[PDB]
Amino acid sequence: AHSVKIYDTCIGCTQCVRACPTDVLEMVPWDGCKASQIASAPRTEDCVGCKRCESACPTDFLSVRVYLGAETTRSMGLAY
Amino acid sequence: KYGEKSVYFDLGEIDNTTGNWDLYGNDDPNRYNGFQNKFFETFAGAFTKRGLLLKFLVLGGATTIGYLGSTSSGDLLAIKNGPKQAPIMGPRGRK
Amino acid sequence: EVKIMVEKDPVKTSFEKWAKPGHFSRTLAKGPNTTTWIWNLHADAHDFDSHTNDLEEISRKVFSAHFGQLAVIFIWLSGMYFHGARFSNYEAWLSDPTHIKPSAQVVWPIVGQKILNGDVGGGFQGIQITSGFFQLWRASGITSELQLYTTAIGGLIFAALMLFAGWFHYHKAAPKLAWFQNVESMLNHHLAGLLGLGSLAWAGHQVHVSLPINRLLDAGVDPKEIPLPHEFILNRDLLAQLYPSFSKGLTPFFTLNWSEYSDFLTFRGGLNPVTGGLWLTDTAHHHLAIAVLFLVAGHMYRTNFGIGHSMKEILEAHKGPFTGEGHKGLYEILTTSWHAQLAINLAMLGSLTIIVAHHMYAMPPYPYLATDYATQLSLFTHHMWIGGFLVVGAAAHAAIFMVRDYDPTTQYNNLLDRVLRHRDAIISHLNWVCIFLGFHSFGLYIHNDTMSALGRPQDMFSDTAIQLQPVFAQWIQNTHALAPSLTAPNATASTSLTWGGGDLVAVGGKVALLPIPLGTADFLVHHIHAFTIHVTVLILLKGVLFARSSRLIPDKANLGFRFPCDGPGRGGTCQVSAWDHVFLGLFWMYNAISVVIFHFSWKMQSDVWGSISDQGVVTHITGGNFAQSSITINGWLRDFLWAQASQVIQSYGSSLSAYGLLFLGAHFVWAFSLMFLFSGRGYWQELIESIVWAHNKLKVAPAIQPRALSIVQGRAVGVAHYLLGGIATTWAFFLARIISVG
Amino acid sequence: FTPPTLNADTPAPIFGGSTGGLLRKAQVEEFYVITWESPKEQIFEMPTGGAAIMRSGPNLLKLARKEQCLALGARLRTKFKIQYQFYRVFPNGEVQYLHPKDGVYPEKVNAGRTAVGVNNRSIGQNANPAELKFAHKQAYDL
Amino acid sequence: WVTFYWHWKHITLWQGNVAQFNESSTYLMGWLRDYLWLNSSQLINGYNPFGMNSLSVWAWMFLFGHLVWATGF
Amino acid sequence: EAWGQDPLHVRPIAHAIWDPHFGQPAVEAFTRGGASGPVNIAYSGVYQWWYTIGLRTNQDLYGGSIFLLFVSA
Amino acid sequence: EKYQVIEPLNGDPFIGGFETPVTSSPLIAWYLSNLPAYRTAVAPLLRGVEIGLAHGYLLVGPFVLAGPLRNSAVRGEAGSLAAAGLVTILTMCLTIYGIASFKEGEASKAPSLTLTGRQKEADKLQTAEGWASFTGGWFFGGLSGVAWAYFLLYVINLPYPVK
Amino acid sequence: MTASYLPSIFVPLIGLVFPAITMASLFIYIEQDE
Ligand code: CLA
Ligand code: CLA
Ligand code: CLA
Ligand code: CLA
Ligand code: CLA
Ligand code: CLA
Ligand code: CLA
Repeated sequence: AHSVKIYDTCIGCTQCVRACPTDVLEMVPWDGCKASQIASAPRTEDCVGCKRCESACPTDFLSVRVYLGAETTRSMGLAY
Repeated sequence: KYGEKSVYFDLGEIDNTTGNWDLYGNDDPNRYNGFQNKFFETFAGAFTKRGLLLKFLVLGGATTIGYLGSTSSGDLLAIKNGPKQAPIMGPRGRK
Repeated sequence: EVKIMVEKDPVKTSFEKWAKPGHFSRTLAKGPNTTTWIWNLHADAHDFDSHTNDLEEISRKVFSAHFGQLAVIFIWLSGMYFHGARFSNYEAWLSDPTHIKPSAQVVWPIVGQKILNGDVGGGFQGIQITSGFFQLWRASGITSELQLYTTAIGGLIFAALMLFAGWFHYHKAAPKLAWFQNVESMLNHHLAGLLGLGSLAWAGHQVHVSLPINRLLDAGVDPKEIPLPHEFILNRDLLAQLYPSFSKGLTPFFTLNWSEYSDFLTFRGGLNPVTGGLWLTDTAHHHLAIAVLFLVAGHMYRTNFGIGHSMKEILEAHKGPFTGEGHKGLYEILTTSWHAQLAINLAMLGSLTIIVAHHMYAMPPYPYLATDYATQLSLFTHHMWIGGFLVVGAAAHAAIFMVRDYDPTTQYNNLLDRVLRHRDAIISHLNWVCIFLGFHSFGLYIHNDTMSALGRPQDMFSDTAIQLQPVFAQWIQNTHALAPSLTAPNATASTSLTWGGGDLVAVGGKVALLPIPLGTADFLVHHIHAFTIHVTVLILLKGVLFARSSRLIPDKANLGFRFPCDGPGRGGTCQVSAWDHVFLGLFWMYNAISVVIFHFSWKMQSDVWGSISDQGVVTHITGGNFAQSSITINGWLRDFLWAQASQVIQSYGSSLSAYGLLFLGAHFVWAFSLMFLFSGRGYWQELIESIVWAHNKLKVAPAIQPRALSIVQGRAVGVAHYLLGGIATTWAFFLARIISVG
Repeated sequence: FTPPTLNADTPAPIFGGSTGGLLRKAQVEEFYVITWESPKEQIFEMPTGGAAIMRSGPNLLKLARKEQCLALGARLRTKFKIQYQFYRVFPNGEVQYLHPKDGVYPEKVNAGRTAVGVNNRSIGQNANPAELKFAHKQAYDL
Repeated sequence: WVTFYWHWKHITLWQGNVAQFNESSTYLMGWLRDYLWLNSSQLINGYNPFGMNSLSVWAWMFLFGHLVWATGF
Repeated sequence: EAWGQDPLHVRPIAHAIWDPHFGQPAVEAFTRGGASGPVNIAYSGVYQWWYTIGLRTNQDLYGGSIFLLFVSA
Repeated sequence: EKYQVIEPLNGDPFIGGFETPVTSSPLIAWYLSNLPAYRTAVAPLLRGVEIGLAHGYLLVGPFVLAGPLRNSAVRGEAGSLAAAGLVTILTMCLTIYGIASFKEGEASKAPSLTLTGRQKEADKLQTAEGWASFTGGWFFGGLSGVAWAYFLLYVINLPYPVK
Repeated sequence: MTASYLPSIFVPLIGLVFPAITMASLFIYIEQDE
């Protein structure tokens, strides 16, 4: 499906996980920020490409990036 | 069970669970009585698919339309009737 | 219990919040970080629901805003009456209404615009007005400019009164929520006291003022020596010599011998041959009857004296097997949501305005209105556009209610829930009917185009070809033409000269009305109208029904009512919000109303409007080419758009040159809208970044950061400019054409 | 954490039917099943459009998309304070536990979770597409 | 714009009355009326209720282009 | 050939028309350039260009067409 | 607690459908169950023959009364040939649809479960050879129906109001 | 025109038959699963 990437600029605010409508992102332990956590995308095959996770990231430029592509059945959001 | 209670999910009956029903699919086998002629006369189409039926259709459409367009008379088709009045002639004397 | 409930001094009258622009909302009250804030300040000013969750405060704001609108309308009407009093040739038009063009606007001699002061007649120069105010004042019995002045002064007084009322009911004595929720009392008062009593009062005016003055005017009496209305009221012998039944003097009313009032309470129908308008006796009887009907109907609902109807109990009692609880929970919807009421009232007002547009040309209610073709066309087009806009607004506010005010807990297995639950079937069938109508109307037009271009006129859809006669409309006209004979025996004429009978009213040397014929062209154009209306309804109803959720975005209610999209995912979610559905329904309403007004204009200029000679030969403005030219799209392009636009483009150097100027300017505004409609937002944001670099190089970059318009704002600007340009182009074209040929 | 199994004896909410529901995709490709525990009979809004009453106890609802499952679960969590979990069901009878992969919601950081897709550099430190010409890989994949 | 200018300049040159262009091209109403409205009279009469001529194909293509333009809209 | 014999009073012909959808008025409207049936009048300048470069008869054009078929092959 | 005519599809509220009088009335359901398309036990060839016969027979009329030669003496022949050509084109459509949709040797994927739950046999119309037989029968029946309509209308000249 | 029947032959083919074969072949090709 689409490709979702997380960068070291993340601050572990979890706001991208809460905005995801298909449960693609999750928070994992990390040691590069004060929050001691970082976002991750273990199940991007369920990603639809809404980039709501991108709109919720507060860093200057996005620590979470969605690149789109493939456009499989789950990606197109088809119920038929 | 699908209908024992208000449950509508059952792995043992997935067709019922997913709604894969046939609403009007009557399976009564006694419809016609005299149908030997229809089986006999239809051999070019049945069990042919791409080989015979498609080629026959292409040939009998190409030849049919070619014959119709080549053998049509003037009255039926106006393009083959041809002009009948004098040329109308254009401006600046150009013809 | 229905009682008066207010709060004393809820809001202090102070200018402190005037200095704070975005005080009404928490987000905008901080300040302008970016330029978007400014636009937001103007996009959330009247969204009172977004300011707070308190329904009482929202109701108070709505009441006071309505008072402000009433004050504005009073100012506008007072201005019209003032301009009739001073900058008008109303009295000259009274002396000769058939040869003097109405005018009530005079320009200043500054930049050569003084050419716009055309020779309208009566020793006057000014802009020729098409609002119909002259005919309305003629019907009201106004004969002097002093009466217009006193009306204007009263209008200013009433505007000040409404302004004070709004101030008082917001800042001094603000009604509580219980007061606003008394819908039964409100309906009783607005039916008996507003509509019924208003109709009764206007009937009184007509009986005592309009009928005698207008019948003296019809007799040829110079308006100067026509006695004043108070002389008719006081010297009742002067009124009785025009209508003898006044000598009876209210005895027939109370003895129930009402037939003795047949002198001035008639049921004639048709048109007055002298003026071409409706008989004012018929109008007076009409207004009296509807006043009685409304006063009776306003005694239906139970306020606090028992005897009446609880609308909640009426609604809860109406349910059936095909529905669930039926009309259960709708009383709470309509007594707790302002947007639902606004949707219903907007839809009804738009449909009512369309009815007004259709009924005011078939029965011209004012003297010398039918023969004033410019006024007729302007009134029809104006009220058509107003109605269409109101209907689209009703759709918008239905969607807003569905998004924000809808509560699933209190709406289970009722009508709204069940409509939401088979929206797929509704939209499927509406889409199918839209496709079918589009094909079997516009494809018929394209068929006609092709056969005409192929030299096969016998294969077309016309009267001299394959005929599609509107037999049902023709039968309805036939039935209405014979109504006085058998179905309404107490009628002299039919409802309108448009039904039939061979009667032609010709005030002066023009034609007021005549039997309108329907043929293949009318069949085609009505089915085009049906196609456009169904497609508009499809867009709007699909927006309303899918506002909360859909198979694409199941949580569209959380997104809101006015949002751009949900992202490029699921293939792209552009314009999924109900606001965008309204945005497209505006375009489709534009097309529908445009085709409707074009059909009206061509049909009237072709088959109805014209001039009659002494012998009796009736010639028409266009020449009756609608029956054979409207069947072809090339016919519309040539015989209507090209032929009838010859006057707007040749109006330069004359008093109509302003119409040509605005014709071209409206073309410009439409083309300008095209880029807000076609372009995006990232491109303009990057261009703005380059311009901001240029400004920063010179230390002139503002602290309020320039931003491109939002996506929703881009769409709003595009649609606004698009509609303005198109509607103004048509306005200029019609006005120039109909002032030239009339 | 042992994933729970999908019980086939869980009653469904009281719903009167809707045109927004399972279609041919549910019977040829896949569908979803959400389960939650409720303390009382209350009305909620179906993600497909409409209203229903949830049972006073276990519930079992069939959906066509994962996004609808998340929408209903989010409403349940933030409105009724109800724990939920859903599964992906295939036409062959395969059931896959989906949302709480480790029993803890993704918003809360949990040990034992592996970092997938995490890049150890800033977003602006990506390689240019020109350097990766004719190589079947993307700049963000490095 | 380029082709509109070329075409109008050359119509008024070929007809021998260049004064029309010299007087009407300075304002846009002249462009609308003396070029677009004036020169489309024979185009829109390619086929009409009274018959058709050799310009019917160009009238049909004119309307066709209008339709495709609106579908692009 | 007819155009070359008289260029200033002969309209060039592009190709013949065989449209089964035409009516008789369309058949006789499009018969121009001294043709025996409906034809299109060329506006590509190929007649002038080929007359300038020395091509005179239809056999010259046929030879050129065959040669260009060979070149494309 | 009222009668509540309208019901969900087979009692399942989570399937995308409804039970309406239009859908499953005893008369409407009986009518739809006995249409040749829904007679699953009958061979696809005979169902195709019936469908093609009906469709060619109904198609002959519009071409005859609306065609370009409707004012000529060959109106009937022109309309009949137009109907036959449309039948042939639709035969090509059916052939290509069967080629694209069905592969030889695969089982039928048509619903084999009734509303009650009888679990009948799958319909063989949704197979490569089943669709081939259906297409051949439809071709034969369409030509036969066009011929029969032409014979009744013109060769025999039965009295009909509009023709 | 040397052969007047030749347009009446060719135009129907390239107009109806060639599109029919082309679109049928392309539909069969783009619907293959392989
Ligand atoms: C001079 C008297 C006066 C004073 C000092 C106030 C003071 C206040 N009012 Mg009150 N009010 C008054 C008169 C007054 N009002 C009257 C006469 C009305 C009846 C209409 C109201 C109705 C009213 C409501 C309903 C509300 C207020 C509110 C407010 C507060 C903020 C208003 C503000 O800053 O917006 C200043 C806004 C403007 C100056 C815009 C004026 C727009 C006018 C009315 C319309 C003009 C239309 C124009 C002709 C057409 C434009 C287009 C044209 C150019 C082409 C503030 C306490 C608000 C409040 O308390 O906030 C919670 C609130 O909700 N007032
Ligand atoms: C932007 C809003 C707008 C504007 C600028 C106009 C402008 C105009 N209208 Mg239109 N109109 C509108 C909206 C608008 N209208 C809407 C929404 C309606 C539907 C209610 C109407 C219905 C209407 C009628 C029926 C008439 C006009 C007339 C006029 C002209 C004003 C002459 C006058 O003062 O007579 C003021 C109007 C009257 C004296 C007669 C009105 C009689 C109605 C039945 C009374 C209204 C009842 C009630 C208050 C409305 C709500 C009903 C609802 C509760 C069921 C002018 C062209 C008149 C006209 O064309 O004169 C030549 C005319 O007869 N309008
Ligand atoms: C016979 C009683 C009566 C009458 C005549 C009206 C008349 C009106 N009401 Mg209603 N109303 C009534 C009783 C009445 N109301 C009751 C009992 C309630 C409480 C349940 C309401 C609650 C109510 C609300 C909530 C709203 C109205 C609005 C309106 C106005 C709509 C605009 C319009 O078309 O008016 C056409 C007519 C005119 C514009 C004429 C000018 C108004 C004159 C002066 C009549 C005013 C009558 C008034 C009710 C008498 C009390 C005031 C007095 C103390 C001075 C209209 C003036 C709306 C509005 O615009 O508010 C301003 C609105 O939002 N009314
Ligand atoms: C009784 C009539 C009525 C009433 C009371 C309202 C009231 C409201 N509407 Mg509704 N609406 C109506 C009619 C009505 N509308 C109609 C007829 C339409 C169809 C066009 C709509 C379409 C509509 C939409 C699509 C939306 C609203 C919104 C709103 C809210 C206003 C918030 C806002 O931004 O406004 C502030 C005022 C403006 C933005 C107006 C600015 C000026 C406009 C855009 C252009 C003016 C054109 C002008 C005539 C051009 C010529 C002059 C020019 C040369 C200067 C408020 C609840 C909004 C809302 O509630 O959002 C949640 C919203 O999104 N309405
Ligand atoms: C002239 C321009 C134009 C045309 C032709 C259309 C056509 C259509 N629009 Mg669009 N639309 C346009 C402009 C146009 N729109 C613009 C500018 C907007 C912006 C506001 C929209 C916004 C819009 C929306 C929001 C919606 C539509 C809808 C529709 C459909 C109407 C119903 C239907 O499908 O059957 C009628 C179809 C036609 C009239 C198309 C022409 C068919 C002709 C008559 C026959 C030609 C076929 C012929 C045999 C040739 C075969 C070709 C073959 C050889 C290849 C149709 C697809 C609605 C829809 O989806 O349908 C319900 C819908 O919801 N349109
Ligand atoms: C560019 C290619 C092309 C060509 C050559 C034709 C040719 C024809 N069209 Mg047109 N047509 C075309 C494109 C074309 N069409 C397109 C793109 C459209 C859509 C806008 C139409 C829409 C159209 C309509 C709506 C109608 C025609 C009709 C006709 C026929 C004229 C009447 C006639 O022959 O007498 C009368 C006809 C006959 C005597 C015989 C017709 C039946 C023969 C047997 C057809 C051949 C069938 C054959 C088995 C299959 C061959 C094709 C297959 C391989 C795909 C003629 C055969 C008319 C007609 O008669 O339709 C049938 C008619 O009403 N056409
Ligand atoms: C690209 C060049 C070209 C073009 C646009 C046309 C166009 C046309 N030809 Mg002509 N033709 C050409 C080359 C061309 N021809 C050549 C080289 C020959 C010599 C064999 C002919 C011989 C010819 C005859 C004998 C007849 C036509 C006819 C026609 C007309 C109907 C179509 C038809 O039946 O085609 C038939 C075309 C052929 C049999 C020639 C084969 C196709 C050529 C080589 C081009 C194919 C490749 C080309 C690049 C297209 C690529 C497809 C796409 C990517 C664009 C139409 C006006 C008919 C006519 O006049 O009706 C009034 C007719 O009867 N053509």
